[PDB]
Amino acid sequence: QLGPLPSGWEMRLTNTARVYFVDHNTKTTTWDDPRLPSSLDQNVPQYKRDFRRKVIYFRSQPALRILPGQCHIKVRRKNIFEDAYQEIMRQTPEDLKKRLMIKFDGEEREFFFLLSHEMFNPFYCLFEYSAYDNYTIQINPNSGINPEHLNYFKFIGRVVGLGVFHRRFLDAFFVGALYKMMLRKKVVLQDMEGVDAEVYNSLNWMLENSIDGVLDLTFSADDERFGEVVTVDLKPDGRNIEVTDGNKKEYVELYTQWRIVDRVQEQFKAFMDGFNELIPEDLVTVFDERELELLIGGIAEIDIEDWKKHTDYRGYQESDEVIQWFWKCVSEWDNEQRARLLQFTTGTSRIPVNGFKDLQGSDGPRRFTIEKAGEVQQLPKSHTCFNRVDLPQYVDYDSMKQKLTLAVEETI
Amino acid sequence: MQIFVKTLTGKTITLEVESSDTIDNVKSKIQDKEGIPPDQQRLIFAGKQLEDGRTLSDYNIQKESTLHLVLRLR
Repeated sequence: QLGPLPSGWEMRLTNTARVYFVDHNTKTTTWDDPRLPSSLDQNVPQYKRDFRRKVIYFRSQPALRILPGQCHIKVRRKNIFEDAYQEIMRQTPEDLKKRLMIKFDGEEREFFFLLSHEMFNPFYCLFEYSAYDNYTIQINPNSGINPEHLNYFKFIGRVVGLGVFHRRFLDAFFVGALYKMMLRKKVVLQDMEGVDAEVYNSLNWMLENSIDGVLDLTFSADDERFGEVVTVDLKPDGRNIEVTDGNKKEYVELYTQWRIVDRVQEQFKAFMDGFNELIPEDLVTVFDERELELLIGGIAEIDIEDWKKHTDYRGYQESDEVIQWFWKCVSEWDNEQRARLLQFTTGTSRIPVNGFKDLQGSDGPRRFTIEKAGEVQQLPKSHTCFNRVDLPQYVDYDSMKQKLTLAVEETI
Repeated sequence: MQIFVKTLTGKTITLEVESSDTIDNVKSKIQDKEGIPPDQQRLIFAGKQLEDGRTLSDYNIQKESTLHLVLRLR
C-alpha cells in the first residue's frame, strides 16, 4: 500500500480507460473509490439486503477464514469423478480449508462445474431426478447397490460445503425439502410438492375428501427398485393396519416423513457429515432455504446490461466494430446460449448474486474481459483462469458469430 | 430376440440378442452405442444382478425383457 502522491502531483493514462477497485478482503469489485463517499443503492430487494447482511456475518467468522497455505488437487478431466474422490477423501478437512490449487493432469471453478455434472449423474445411483421432465435432484434410496456410496455421500457433502467455503458455485438443483433438511428444519406436506408431485396430489386429496369407501390403504409404503417393488411399514405391523378417516391424518404425517427424510436417513446422514466438516451446523442455520440455495447454486439468469457494464478490454474499445457485433450477437442469443458462452470463458454457468462486478477468478475477483488476440482465420480462445476471451479482430459480423458459436461448441 | 435396457435417467435402449448370448456380450453391445465400459456396468434383472460368465438362458430371459443398468464406483 503506497501512500498519497506528493502535493501537486497527478496520475494520468496513456490510453482512455476507466478505473475500478478490487476488494480482495470481501472478494468484490466496485466503481466507487473506498476513499470517497458512497451512497447506498436505492430500490434494492429487502430479501437481498438481508442476504447481503447475512453473508457478511457468515463469511467473516473464525471457522470461515482460510488457513494460510494451499491445498493441491490433481485430477484428469476425463476421469474427474474417481480422481476427485481420491484427492478429496485423502485430505483432512483442515487441509481443505486452505486456499485451493486445482490442476488438471494430462494437458497441464470449472472443476466444480465438471464435478457437479458427475456427482449428480443418475447413472451412479447416488442422486435421481424428480419425475422425468423437471430435473431437480434428490437422493436415490437405492444407492445401496454400491457398498461404497456412504463414502461418496460424505464426499459429495464435502464438495458441496467446500464450494460454499471458497465462493465456488455448484451447478445442481436440489429439491426444496433438501435445503430445509440441511438447515435441520422441519419438513411438512408443503415440501412434498417439489420432492414428489404424484404423492403430493394423492396425499393432499385424502385430507380434503372421505376415503372409507374409495380407498383401501394400509400403513405401508412401496418403492420399486430395478423393476421390483419393495414395501415398508410406516409403523410396526403397518401393512396389516387398515387406513380409515379416523387415522388418515396419522397416515399422511407418517408417509410424508418417510418419502422425504426417513427414506434416505442413512444416505443423508453421510452427506450431511461431509458438509458439516467444512460448514458448521450452528452457522449455516443463519440462512433460510431460499438464501441457502443461492449460497450453493447462485444465479443462472444472465443479464446483458450487467454483463456488458462490467467487462474489461485488452487492446479493444467498447465502441470497436468487433465488440459492437459481439454484444449484438450476445443479445440475440437465449439464456442457454449465453450460459454456454460463460462456461466457455469462465468454466462455470453460475453468476454471483450481486452481479458481474463480483465475478470470481482463480486468484480472486476477475471481471469478464475480452482481449484482442489471434488471427482472423482462427477460432476464439479463452483463458478460463482469468475470465478472458482471446477474440481475433474479425472484419465481418457473420464470420465472428460463426467462429464464436463454433468455439463454444467445440468445448461443449 | 430383442430386449430392453432401462437407465436411471428414465431412458430405455433397444438391444438385439439371442437367448444364448453371454452377459459380457450384452454389456459390449451397450458400450457399442453408449460408450460405457463393460467393467463399470451392472445389469439387474428382476431385482437380481447378473454374472458375466453366464448366459441369458440361465435367467430364462425372454423377449421384451427389461434389464436395469447401474454404474459401479470403486
